[PDB]
Amino acid sequence: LPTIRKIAIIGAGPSGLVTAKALLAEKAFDQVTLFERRGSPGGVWNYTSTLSNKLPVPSTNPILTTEPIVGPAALPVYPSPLYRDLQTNTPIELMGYCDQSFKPQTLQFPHRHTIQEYQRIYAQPLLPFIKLATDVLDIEKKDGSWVVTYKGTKAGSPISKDIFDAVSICNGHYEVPYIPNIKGLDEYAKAVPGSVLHSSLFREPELFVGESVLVVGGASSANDLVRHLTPVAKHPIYQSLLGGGDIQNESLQQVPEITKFDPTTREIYLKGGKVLSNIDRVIYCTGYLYSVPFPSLAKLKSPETKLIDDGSHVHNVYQHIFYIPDPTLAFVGLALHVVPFPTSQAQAAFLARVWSGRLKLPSKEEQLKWQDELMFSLSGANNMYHSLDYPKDATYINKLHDWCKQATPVLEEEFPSPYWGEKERSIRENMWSIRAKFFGIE
Amino acid sequence: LPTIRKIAIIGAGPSGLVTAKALLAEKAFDQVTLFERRGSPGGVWNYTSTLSNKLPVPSTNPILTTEPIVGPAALPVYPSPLYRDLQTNTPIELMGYCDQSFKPQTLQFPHRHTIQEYQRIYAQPLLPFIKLATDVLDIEKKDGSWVVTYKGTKAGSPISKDIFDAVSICNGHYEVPYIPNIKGLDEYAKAVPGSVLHSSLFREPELFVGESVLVVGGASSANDLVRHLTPVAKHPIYQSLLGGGDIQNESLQQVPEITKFDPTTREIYLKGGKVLSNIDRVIYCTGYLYSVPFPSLAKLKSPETKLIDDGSHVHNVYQHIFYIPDPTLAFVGLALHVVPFPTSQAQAAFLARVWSGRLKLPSKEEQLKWQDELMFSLSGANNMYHSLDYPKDATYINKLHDWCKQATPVLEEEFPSPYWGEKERSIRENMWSIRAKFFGIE
Ligand SMILES: Cc1cc2nc3c(=O)[nH]c(=O)nc-3n(C[C@H](O)[C@H](O)[C@H](O)COP(=O)(O)OP(=O)(O)OC[C@H]3O[C@@H](n4cnc5c(N)ncnc54)[C@H](O)[C@@H]3O)c2cc1C
Ligand SMILES: Cc1cc2nc3c(=O)[nH]c(=O)nc-3n(C[C@H](O)[C@H](O)[C@H](O)COP(=O)(O)OP(=O)(O)OC[C@H]3O[C@@H](n4cnc5c(N)ncnc54)[C@H](O)[C@@H]3O)c2cc1C
Ligand SMILES: NC(=O)C1=CN([C@@H]2O[C@H](COP(=O)(O)OP(=O)(O)OC[C@H]3O[C@@H](n4cnc5c(N)ncnc54)[C@H](OP(=O)(O)O)[C@@H]3O)[C@@H](O)[C@H]2O)C=CC1
Ligand SMILES: NC(=O)C1=CN([C@@H]2O[C@H](COP(=O)(O)OP(=O)(O)OC[C@H]3O[C@@H](n4cnc5c(N)ncnc54)[C@H](OP(=O)(O)O)[C@@H]3O)[C@@H](O)[C@H]2O)C=CC1
Repeated sequence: LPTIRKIAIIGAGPSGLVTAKALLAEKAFDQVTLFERRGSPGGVWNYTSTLSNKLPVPSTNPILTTEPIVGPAALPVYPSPLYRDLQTNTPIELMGYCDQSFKPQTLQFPHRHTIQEYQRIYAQPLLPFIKLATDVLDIEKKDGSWVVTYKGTKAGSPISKDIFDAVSICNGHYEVPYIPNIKGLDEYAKAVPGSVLHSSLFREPELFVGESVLVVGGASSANDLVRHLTPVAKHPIYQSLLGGGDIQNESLQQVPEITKFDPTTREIYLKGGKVLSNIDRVIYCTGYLYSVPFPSLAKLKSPETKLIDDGSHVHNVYQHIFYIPDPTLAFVGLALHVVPFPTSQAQAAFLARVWSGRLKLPSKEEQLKWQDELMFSLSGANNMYHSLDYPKDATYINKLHDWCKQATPVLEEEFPSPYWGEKERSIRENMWSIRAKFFGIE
Repeated sequence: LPTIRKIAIIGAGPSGLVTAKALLAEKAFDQVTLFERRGSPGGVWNYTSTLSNKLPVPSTNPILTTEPIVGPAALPVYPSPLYRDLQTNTPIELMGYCDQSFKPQTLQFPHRHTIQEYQRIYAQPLLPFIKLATDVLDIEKKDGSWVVTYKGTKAGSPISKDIFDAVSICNGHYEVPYIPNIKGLDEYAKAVPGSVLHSSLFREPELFVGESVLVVGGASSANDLVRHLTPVAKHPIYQSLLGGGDIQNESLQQVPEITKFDPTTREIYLKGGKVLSNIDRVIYCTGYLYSVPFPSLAKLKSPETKLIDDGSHVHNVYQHIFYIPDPTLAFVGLALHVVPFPTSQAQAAFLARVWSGRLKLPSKEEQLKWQDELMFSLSGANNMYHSLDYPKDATYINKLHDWCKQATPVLEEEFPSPYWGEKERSIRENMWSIRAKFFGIE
């Protein structure tokens, strides 16, 4: 409904928060409301000693309902995947929003305390705009607007409904765990509670002292876990990569993917006949699934209207943002392999100028073309759909930055679009090396 | 056994940590070992979304065993009483150890994230000296040394024993809750789970939106809760003080102490015939009890040898530190109404120089005199035994600072003793006013 006045933002995490600030900066909307199931903003940067109560093993359904921990004495808690000693894998020179720097003397790859404090400070001015401890149940286009159904998170809260001209989903994509359905795993898991875990459950490494562990995966979660487990777990630590690996030392034994778990002998069979036994813990660091747990959106199955299928990505989103069929529905934060805060801010700035009419999206067919060209380049690798590994991310943000400058009319105060110059790009290109040197590794 | 070589430190919180650094700085001990049940150091500055599982109501037994939250997927968690939005009530100019300042741009009364990060940085170099996830079961003088019995915190850990020449208990005193045994309370509590809470269970204020609450107490926990509940709880918030209070506005109603809870009408009777009804939450902000949960120490009942009785304080500790009967047993962190970090450091510096022989304690009778004079001044108010409200704390720390200077011989590197000059004392005297202005209150 072009003239947009009332906007609903689903999620008060880093993406939702920056989206709110960008929208409010347009000085064109009458109502900007954020919905958050947690008692506080900041998304995953809400460290919780509390673990998810029921980890589905295996896990391939991207719809899976998130079950918070409830009690008569506390507000419902939604566990965050952050672990106790976590430090960022993104340097301070790049990871913050462009209009809020880190205090002087911050470590280049700070502890999560620093980022949680950063988010706390960022969210402060937006608290009166957020409906905290409120779980959005569903979203759907009814009549000429969007109807978002939500229920206060507390026991006994009534189910409510409100309508908006636009809805920005910033619900995050690191909540629903992804554990491949291997033959025998389920049984192997239910026979010994605690024998099979997912990275989202890791908190304190002292739990693994003396234990023989198998880390399954080969990305940041896997490599980080292997590192944190090295000084405590029984040597060597095993790591199952898809296509094996080369590292075969005393403390680390990279092996090929898993074929099946033998529940009786509790043996683990790896592609290539390789067999493992006496594994105390199997920790799945296999990532997550994208999720759109909203009935009216999840039922959409047709190629032209669907949003989610296998959870490898969110479909039909021009520039990973605007729902092609109806641009009054957008997403912020879907990007993979990026520096989160700056990337979501880049999208937010663009999103705001488009919903306030100060910018126009290309035609619908041209948007669909953009998608067709993307799918083609993916070569069937749909889980790479939202991946913007450098230099894609730098190009992407600078593209949005330049598009935003075209907005008219010019406002007295223009919400900033980040831009990565030669200096920034360089850091982003050697990011993992700069990180390795910081933690004295590799 | 005068020549002390092996020291055991119970607790790896702010007190235990500074005790360790002071001891190691004497370069006179062969072994300094810290025991900590939590998976990490920092004591209460380990924010836990997890609540204590079983809150005893009422609670007057200072022996009460602390039951951590266990699961097959995680290390046992010992809940900390810190709440989500907590900020310090001690200014940065005074609260840190004298040899570790806060980063520039830190708020005068920072969020707990800052303090948790501060403690993380402080504890780092001591990790190899700490036995993490290890619960000390008991402590006792057998033969010529102390035998500390401990059990790894994980399921299946074996009970172990080690002997030391000295033991420093830094187990903290804000764990065992204190809830007076009011008539009817127990029943009133068990009939409606969640109706009666203790400040140690407070985490997120959104749980109380729309609820009618009764805050019981009149110190920092009570005043802070009332403040945090004001913008969400049903107006007015009731506060039961011992002797009533004067504030009787729209949002706050101070009333006198409680006489009994009527389980049937669920009414609350306050001294003076005043009666309350329809109270959804009763939150006890009545403090904690001191605790020495070690069998061989708790059985000690005689006036000359006892350590704990009603939990109002720890008995027979010269200068609140050295166990008079046997100075090889000491305590750090017992002080009440002080700025914790500096005060424990002051004790630690003194403690180290005494256990390394570089300082001598006065005679046993003179120590007992010190105690007799203290008890006399208390006028039967035993829970004020360890209270060092300004100017007592300033005097105390400066006394220890000056005593420590007498140590001989002088070492190349002398672990520092904090000292509060005119400038520091002034801040400490107007501390609560400086705080009130900071949070724009009172
Ligand atoms: C273990 C781990 C480590 C990481 N380390 C880094 C790092 O070092 N650096 C970095 O830049 N990024 C890191 N990230 C990435 C992280 O995703 C981002 O920093 C940041 O959380 C981006 O958040 P968002 O708002 O998009 O998502 P989220 O932070 O996931 O926030 C989504 C929010 O929306 C809420 N929500 C969802 N659905 C609903 C609903 N239906 N109703 C109400 N509320 C809802 C959630 O409860 C949550 O608060 C890490 C992620 C993980 C999992
Ligand atoms: C809600 C709240 C707010 C506070 N706010 C402030 C503030 O703003 N500023 C300030 O200066 N102080 C504040 N304090 C005070 C706080 O006590 C100190 O900052 C600090 O925790 C001093 O700690 P410690 O080492 O003496 O005790 P603790 O921090 O309690 O640490 C004791 C440690 O020993 C461990 N332990 C105990 N018994 C055993 C055992 N048998 N075996 C193994 N491990 C054991 C514990 O698990 C714990 O880690 C606050 C306290 C509370 C409860
Ligand atoms: N220090 C920090 O701050 C940390 C940050 N993170 C962040 O958390 C987010 C999620 O990270 P992570 O959980 O690693 O997610 P990813 O999705 O990157 O990890 C999934 C990885 O597991 C691999 N995998 C999938 N199935 C198998 C299998 N059957 N056998 C072996 N490997 C398999 C994948 O292989 P393939 O590549 O072939 O698809 C991929 O490498 C990221 O943004 C990351 O940057 C995570 C940990 C720590
Ligand atoms: N913002 C922060 O950082 C916060 C810090 N804290 C810290 O936590 C520690 C513990 O604080 P807190 O829990 O307040 O502990 P305190 O022991 O100071 O509080 C106990 C208080 O409750 C009162 N009380 C006891 N029984 C009753 C009763 N039956 N009716 C009414 N009042 C009663 C006491 O009265 P009386 O004085 O007569 O004995 C006393 O004022 C402190 O070091 C404090 O500084 C706590 C909250 C917040």
